[PDB]
Amino acid sequence: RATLLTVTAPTRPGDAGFVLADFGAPQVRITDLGITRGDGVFETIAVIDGHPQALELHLGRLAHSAALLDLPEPDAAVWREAVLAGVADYRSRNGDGGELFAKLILTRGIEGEGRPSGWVFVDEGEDFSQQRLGIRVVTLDRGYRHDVAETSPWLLAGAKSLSYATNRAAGREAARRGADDVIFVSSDGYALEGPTSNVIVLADGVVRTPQTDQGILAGTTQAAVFDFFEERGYPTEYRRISADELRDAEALWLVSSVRQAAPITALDDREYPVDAALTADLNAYLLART
Amino acid sequence: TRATLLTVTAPTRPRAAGDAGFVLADFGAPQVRITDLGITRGDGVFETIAVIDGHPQALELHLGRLAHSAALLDLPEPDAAVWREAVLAGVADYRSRNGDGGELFAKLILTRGIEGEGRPSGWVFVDEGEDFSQQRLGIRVVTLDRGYRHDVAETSPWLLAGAKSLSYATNRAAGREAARRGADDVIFVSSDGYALEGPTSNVIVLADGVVRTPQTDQGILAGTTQAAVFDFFEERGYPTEYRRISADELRDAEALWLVSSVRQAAPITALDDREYPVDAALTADLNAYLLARTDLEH
Ligand SMILES: Nc1cccc(C(=O)O)c1
Repeated sequence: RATLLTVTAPTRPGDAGFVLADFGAPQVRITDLGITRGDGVFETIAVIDGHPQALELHLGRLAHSAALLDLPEPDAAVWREAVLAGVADYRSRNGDGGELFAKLILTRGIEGEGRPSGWVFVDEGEDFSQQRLGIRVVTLDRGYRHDVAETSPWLLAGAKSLSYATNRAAGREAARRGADDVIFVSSDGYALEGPTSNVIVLADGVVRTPQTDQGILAGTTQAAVFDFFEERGYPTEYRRISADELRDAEALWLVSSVRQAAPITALDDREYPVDAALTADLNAYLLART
Repeated sequence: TRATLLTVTAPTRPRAAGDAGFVLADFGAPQVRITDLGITRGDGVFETIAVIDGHPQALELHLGRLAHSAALLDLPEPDAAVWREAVLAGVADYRSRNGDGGELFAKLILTRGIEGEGRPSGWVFVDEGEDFSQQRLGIRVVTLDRGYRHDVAETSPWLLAGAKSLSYATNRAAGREAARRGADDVIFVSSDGYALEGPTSNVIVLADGVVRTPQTDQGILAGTTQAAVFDFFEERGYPTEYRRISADELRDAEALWLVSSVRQAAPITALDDREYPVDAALTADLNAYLLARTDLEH
């Protein structure tokens, strides 16, 4: 059901540079540095009614993530055509239908070959209908200071890397606390991001989000959230947001490409009011864009 | 292919005779599904084990630590008897095809599995090790900020500190940073200034006739090689000590080693461009002890 493409020309030093492969058969060598060391980057792109959302920003961020890990530069033209070909292959077979997504995976390759690996696959996504009406959240220490990306770039803060064990570990801690998700806080007390998403704060009538140089991802959904609010007439701001400001905010959301906007009903067990109509308009906009 | 690969089909506790829990597979062919959480999320644990003269070194310690890493990641308990059997069968198959000769290694990989499926994945492969003869004579090292407080394992267990996980992108990034500075390896230093470990090794400190190593609740691995290194030094009358070692104390050390299963003991010639003496005979004796310890057990 899922479409998988192998990307045979993923990076820059009439061949398409990618081939269809069997999603249900093994495809990665046991010594691919992507699995023995989590040494790669990825992007997840939502595909709504056959259109990839924020395609160019996603491809640019793949290059940015690759650069942070000293990977070779991704061949934008090939990755672009592979996303489009995989969506086209999925829709032809499974027809039109629900929300889809394309996942791009780029690794340093089989150990010892100096030849990076790449895959794109396209599948139907998990159902987020409930999560888009509300989620509970806890804050968790991320260990790093908010300025790691300036002092210590070998820690890869702000790279969308394959090494997400700790991100997953954060989800499990949240579930043990009855929560659905996490907002990370830096060791010096600043709100950062979620394990798979960015945080949006409505406070003092302003739509805020932690500045993107604090070792976090510049979210593509977050940027689109800002366009929504700016056109609707809210002011928007990139800021350093302390842990305390978080709990004093009027309202909160986690946002990301596939789930879109998920409003926070509780943060660390303190309740927050969810404006159902405002969030519904937000998610309608996020789902309908370009 | 030269290397041996075993698929572990019963990696974890929740069997018919004839089902050992593992079967040979082609190391040269693709083996992992693209949605295995081991590659999409680096969500798994691993062990690397030196195999000297047909024998895996410290096999039970490694298996114990596989389980400990598994537990830190909320994975199910690895079936120690399947993994043990899998490693020995792998060593056996490698040697029956390739003969003996040479230092080998076995690598154990355990992941949360194909996503949506609730079934961990597991693999073992055996292959010839990298030539470390030069590094065993000396390496240049630099100190790099790890970003964590020495105590993150106590306060923040979701940060997986002290787990041997597949999410090693940063450990590799540290090596690339050291190479930029013309160095071979890295000693991590915590936010609060404590010597921790290397991205793939543990740190041994000689100072004032005492052999020390950072104590292993500081969000670091308890190294199987470090334990064998303590055995060597105690046998020669050195006192050994686990403790907190500030980055300052590390500079004032008389000698330093990075130790790990495959490279064994690599003596440090320079740390952040400060020179350190290397006792070539004592280190050669250390490596000879480290290479020969498992023969005793058999
Ligand atoms: N590269 C290499 C070296 C030796 C043997 C083989 C093999 O296929 O047996 C391969």
